[PDB]
Amino acid sequence: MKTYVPKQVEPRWVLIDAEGKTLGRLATKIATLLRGKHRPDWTPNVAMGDFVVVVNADKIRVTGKKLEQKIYTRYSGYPGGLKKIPLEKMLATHPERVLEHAVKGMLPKGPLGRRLFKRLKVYAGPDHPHQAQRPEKLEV
Amino acid sequence: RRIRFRPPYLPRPGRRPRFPPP
Amino acid sequence: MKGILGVKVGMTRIFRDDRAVPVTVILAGPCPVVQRRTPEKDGYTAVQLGFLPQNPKRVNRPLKGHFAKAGVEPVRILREIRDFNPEGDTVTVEIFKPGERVDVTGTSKGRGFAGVMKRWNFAGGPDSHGAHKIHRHPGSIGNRKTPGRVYKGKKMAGHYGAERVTVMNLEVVDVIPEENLLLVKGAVPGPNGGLVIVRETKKA
Amino acid sequence: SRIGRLPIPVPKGVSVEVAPGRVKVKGPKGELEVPVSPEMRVVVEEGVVRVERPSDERRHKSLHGLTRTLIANAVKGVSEGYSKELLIKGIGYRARLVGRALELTVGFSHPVVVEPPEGITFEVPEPTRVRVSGIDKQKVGQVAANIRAIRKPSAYHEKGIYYAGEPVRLKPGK
Amino acid sequence: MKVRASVKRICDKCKVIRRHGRVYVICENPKHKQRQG
RNA sequence: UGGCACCUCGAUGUCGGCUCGUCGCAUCCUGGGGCUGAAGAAGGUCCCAAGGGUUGGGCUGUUCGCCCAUUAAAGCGGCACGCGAGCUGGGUUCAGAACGUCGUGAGACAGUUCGGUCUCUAUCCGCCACGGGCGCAGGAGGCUUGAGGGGGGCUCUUCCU
RNA sequence: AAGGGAUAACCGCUGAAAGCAUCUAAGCGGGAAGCCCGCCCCAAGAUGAGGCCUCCCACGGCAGCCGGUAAGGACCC
Ligand SMILES: [Mg+2]
Ligand SMILES: [Mg+2]
Ligand SMILES: [Mg+2]
Ligand SMILES: [Mg+2]
Ligand SMILES: [Mg+2]
Ligand SMILES: [Mg+2]
Ligand SMILES: [Mg+2]
Ligand SMILES: [Mg+2]
Ligand SMILES: [Mg+2]
Ligand SMILES: [Mg+2]
Ligand SMILES: [Mg+2]
Ligand SMILES: [Mg+2]
Ligand SMILES: [Mg+2]
Ligand SMILES: [Mg+2]
Ligand SMILES: [Mg+2]
Ligand SMILES: [Mg+2]
Ligand SMILES: [Mg+2]
Ligand SMILES: [Mg+2]
Ligand SMILES: [Mg+2]
Ligand SMILES: [Mg+2]
Ligand SMILES: [Mg+2]
Ligand SMILES: [Mg+2]
Ligand SMILES: [Mg+2]
Ligand SMILES: [Mg+2]
Ligand SMILES: [Mg+2]
Ligand SMILES: [Mg+2]
Ligand SMILES: [Mg+2]
Ligand SMILES: [Mg+2]
Ligand SMILES: [Mg+2]
Ligand SMILES: [Mg+2]
Ligand SMILES: [Mg+2]
Ligand SMILES: [Mg+2]
Ligand SMILES: [Mg+2]
Ligand SMILES: [Mg+2]
Ligand SMILES: [Mg+2]
Ligand SMILES: [Mg+2]
Ligand SMILES: [Mg+2]
Ligand SMILES: [Mg+2]
Ligand SMILES: [Mg+2]
Ligand SMILES: [Mg+2]
Ligand SMILES: [Mg+2]
Ligand SMILES: [Mg+2]
Ligand SMILES: [Mg+2]
Ligand SMILES: [Mg+2]
Ligand SMILES: [Mg+2]
Ligand SMILES: [Mg+2]
Ligand SMILES: [Mg+2]
Ligand SMILES: [Mg+2]
Ligand SMILES: [Mg+2]
Ligand SMILES: [Mg+2]
Ligand SMILES: [Mg+2]
Ligand SMILES: [Mg+2]
Ligand SMILES: [Mg+2]
Ligand SMILES: [Mg+2]
Ligand SMILES: [Mg+2]
Ligand SMILES: [Mg+2]
Ligand SMILES: [Mg+2]
Ligand SMILES: [Mg+2]
Ligand SMILES: [Mg+2]
Ligand SMILES: [Mg+2]
Ligand SMILES: [Mg+2]
Ligand SMILES: [Mg+2]
Ligand SMILES: [Mg+2]
Ligand SMILES: [Mg+2]
Ligand SMILES: [Mg+2]
Ligand SMILES: [Mg+2]
Ligand SMILES: [Mg+2]
Ligand SMILES: [Mg+2]
Ligand SMILES: [Mg+2]
Ligand SMILES: [Mg+2]
Ligand SMILES: [Mg+2]
Ligand SMILES: [Mg+2]
Ligand SMILES: [Mg+2]
Ligand SMILES: [Mg+2]
Ligand SMILES: [Mg+2]
Ligand SMILES: [Mg+2]
Ligand SMILES: [Mg+2]
Ligand SMILES: [Mg+2]
Ligand SMILES: [Mg+2]
Ligand SMILES: [Mg+2]
Ligand SMILES: [Mg+2]
Ligand SMILES: [Mg+2]
Ligand SMILES: [Mg+2]
Ligand SMILES: [Mg+2]
Ligand SMILES: [Mg+2]
Ligand SMILES: [Mg+2]
Ligand SMILES: [Mg+2]
Ligand SMILES: [Mg+2]
Ligand SMILES: [Mg+2]
Ligand SMILES: [Mg+2]
Ligand SMILES: [Mg+2]
Ligand SMILES: [Mg+2]
Ligand SMILES: [Mg+2]
Ligand SMILES: [Mg+2]
Ligand SMILES: [Mg+2]
Ligand SMILES: [Mg+2]
Ligand SMILES: [Mg+2]
Ligand SMILES: [Mg+2]
Ligand SMILES: [Zn+2]
Repeated sequence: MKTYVPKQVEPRWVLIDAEGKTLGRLATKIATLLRGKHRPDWTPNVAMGDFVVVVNADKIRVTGKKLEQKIYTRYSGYPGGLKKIPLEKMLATHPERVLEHAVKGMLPKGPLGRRLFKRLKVYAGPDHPHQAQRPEKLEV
Repeated sequence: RRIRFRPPYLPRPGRRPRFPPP
Repeated sequence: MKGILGVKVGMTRIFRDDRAVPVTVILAGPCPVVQRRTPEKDGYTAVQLGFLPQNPKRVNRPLKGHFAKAGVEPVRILREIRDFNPEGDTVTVEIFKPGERVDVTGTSKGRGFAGVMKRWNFAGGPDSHGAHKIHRHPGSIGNRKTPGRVYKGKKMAGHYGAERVTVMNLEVVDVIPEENLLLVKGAVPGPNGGLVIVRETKKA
Repeated sequence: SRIGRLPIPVPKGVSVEVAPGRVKVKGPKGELEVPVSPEMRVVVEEGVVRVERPSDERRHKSLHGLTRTLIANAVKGVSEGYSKELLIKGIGYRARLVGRALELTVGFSHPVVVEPPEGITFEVPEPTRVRVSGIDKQKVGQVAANIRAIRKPSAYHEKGIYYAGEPVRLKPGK
Repeated sequence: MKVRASVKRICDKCKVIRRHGRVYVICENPKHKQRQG
């Protein structure tokens, strides 16, 4: 008897209020939703997980002195091209990047991991455009 | 900046070509 | 934050208070407004200006239509000035007054595939004392095994010129509205005949 | 030994209503909101406000006293009012009032004009005495500090902006 | 300000303060003002 | 400066210069400070700071150093003591010659001296430029937002006060 | 450059634990040629491939192919 593999499945759209949630710990959950690993029919080689919409990212939360000390870093390829941008500033300029960059790092590398990232739709502020998909609210 | 004078290990090229072989 | 399209015509100098004033002359007006950009509609604010008249026999239908909608006869060139909303539906050189100071963009003269010396004022080689065929060569480009590679942006021979250059804080010396002439003091990118943009200056 | 435990006398008639995270103190000189730890309990008894720490843990003992004084101060401020006086010593140096604002003359190639912030009143009795008057203790000592900084007291000469009751301590010059 | 890996009192009036995760020593005599480093 | 002898002796070209730089900061200058046996001006010493700057000439292969004239300053170091498929080739490895010295001798020297062959063609990565292709769910002609990058970042003299 | 903003060392306001004192534990100021922005240039292969304006349009036979067009485009000069 050979292991079960799903035929193509229509993916569930789930929605999550990020407000006040502990950044990183929200982040791990979103990944599992993303990979599909909450589903009993999980298959490692195909995009069979959820689409996660997060809202109120600006209002992510964080322990210790990370606001002032956690530094996101970008390398340009040029001499002297390391950019160090601290979490405070990041939220202050592209708040949605904070959760995004957290989640990214906790998905697999590779083509599929990259596709899974594309299924994460993160927003600043209460509202999001995917009314069409009628996303199911999750409390995590 | 090294003081102990650094002798070359190699001879400055070069002498002669093994021309031809045929 | 006004601005205007125009073509560069040339240089002379004038005399003002017993001084020679090198000037470039620019034919600026008249530039009809042909689209406005609005924050509601566009996300920001600027005028699309037209400039120089065009033979409607050469104006393809998608373009003819854009002009049409803006109730404006065909123009050779369309360029936006950013964050500028003129009251009128036509911008002319009148918006500059002698003594104002402005910035001018234009496209620099192409120099084609330029060596390291013309491009980057490298020092080239000796021309004697033993120099072997390296008299305009760039020299070393690297280190050794560390880092074993070349920097991005290492200055090198390549194309040079025929680029956007904006030259800043030039003095308007005179404006001649009877002829659409702008006399800016000093020198502006591009060949006589080039197209230029004249904006109110940012340096204060 | 204890500041948080001492109670705060509230003269007639200043109001002291309490909300979580702040206490609001109104009086004859106006009002002042006092931001206060959620951890402390501010207690309103008859013509007395009292403050209570949840434990004898270090953080709390510290939060305790600070809290009292802040409310205590707010009280005194909206009633009596708060002030600091600045003396100006040095020969050519003198200050006069320009409209609402303070103009200082202190040896520079120019006067220094100083704006009253919201809630501050400058008063120049003599020309070598300036008074920073306000309802906010903290704000007053601030503006005071600022003005003083415009020309600190010299280390060699009795000269520059002084605090009333500031010791002239100088040192030798040769 | 003296800067050292041994900051201590110098006179009876000296006072060790710990300020923003550093150990200073403030005092009425300016010569005695120290930071640790 | 050494110790060790681990890749490399079916080759990792080595001093110095030139050219091009890039980085560290234990900062020479310029910005900002504390203390001063800081009156002033000037200066000592320490802290913060690597953005930019950091001259021309005599000697010598020299690096280094000394010196002349300046200067805000004339910083120190890393990059195979950066850079010979980039140049040089003055120096230090060959063959010639000589001096001093040593050896009976042939010869020798971490001595001196004059002379002495430095290799048109870039596969790949990297770099500077420029296109071709496809894509950006209809095809088109214009005009643009700027995510993200890169460039730039020096300083003096005088006068007023 | 100006200018805005956040900082370094440093200086502070208010202030307990510690009845005094304390720039700090709560909070708030001031503060560098440096940092962010601002200036100039590149830039939607930004495959996260954005936006605005205008043009063409439902063409024949069996998310496919073929043929003639549309707006346009290329070729050639
Ligand atoms: Mg779950
Ligand atoms: Mg499997
Ligand atoms: Mg945003
Ligand atoms: Mg793996
Ligand atoms: Mg142009
Ligand atoms: Mg040409
Ligand atoms: Mg060249
Ligand atoms: Mg040039
Ligand atoms: Mg030249
Ligand atoms: Mg030269
Ligand atoms: Mg030359
Ligand atoms: Mg020569
Ligand atoms: Mg040669
Ligand atoms: Mg030649
Ligand atoms: Mg490498
Ligand atoms: Mg070109
Ligand atoms: Mg005239
Ligand atoms: Mg010309
Ligand atoms: Mg009462
Ligand atoms: Mg009780
Ligand atoms: Mg000692
Ligand atoms: Mg003692
Ligand atoms: Mg003290
Ligand atoms: Mg050894
Ligand atoms: Mg070995
Ligand atoms: Mg060995
Ligand atoms: Mg070895
Ligand atoms: Mg070997
Ligand atoms: Mg071999
Ligand atoms: Mg080999
Ligand atoms: Mg070999
Ligand atoms: Mg090699
Ligand atoms: Mg080699
Ligand atoms: Mg170097
Ligand atoms: Mg450096
Ligand atoms: Mg340092
Ligand atoms: Mg200095
Ligand atoms: Mg000093
Ligand atoms: Mg002095
Ligand atoms: Mg003295
Ligand atoms: Mg003196
Ligand atoms: Mg010090
Ligand atoms: Mg110090
Ligand atoms: Mg520097
Ligand atoms: Mg440097
Ligand atoms: Mg010389
Ligand atoms: Mg001579
Ligand atoms: Mg020399
Ligand atoms: Mg010579
Ligand atoms: Mg010699
Ligand atoms: Mg020497
Ligand atoms: Mg000096
Ligand atoms: Mg020199
Ligand atoms: Mg080498
Ligand atoms: Mg070196
Ligand atoms: Mg070398
Ligand atoms: Mg070399
Ligand atoms: Mg060579
Ligand atoms: Mg060499
Ligand atoms: Mg090489
Ligand atoms: Mg090589
Ligand atoms: Mg070369
Ligand atoms: Mg010789
Ligand atoms: Mg030789
Ligand atoms: Mg020989
Ligand atoms: Mg001889
Ligand atoms: Mg002899
Ligand atoms: Mg001998
Ligand atoms: Mg003998
Ligand atoms: Mg003999
Ligand atoms: Mg031998
Ligand atoms: Mg000869
Ligand atoms: Mg020789
Ligand atoms: Mg060679
Ligand atoms: Mg040769
Ligand atoms: Mg070839
Ligand atoms: Mg090739
Ligand atoms: Mg390769
Ligand atoms: Mg292309
Ligand atoms: Mg193409
Ligand atoms: Mg065109
Ligand atoms: Mg937009
Ligand atoms: Mg940008
Ligand atoms: Mg990219
Ligand atoms: Mg600034
Ligand atoms: Mg500020
Ligand atoms: Mg105090
Ligand atoms: Mg005590
Ligand atoms: Mg604090
Ligand atoms: Mg502040
Ligand atoms: Mg502060
Ligand atoms: Mg202050
Ligand atoms: Mg500057
Ligand atoms: Mg573009
Ligand atoms: Mg552009
Ligand atoms: Mg595009
Ligand atoms: Mg990307
Ligand atoms: Mg597009
Ligand atoms: Zn002391």
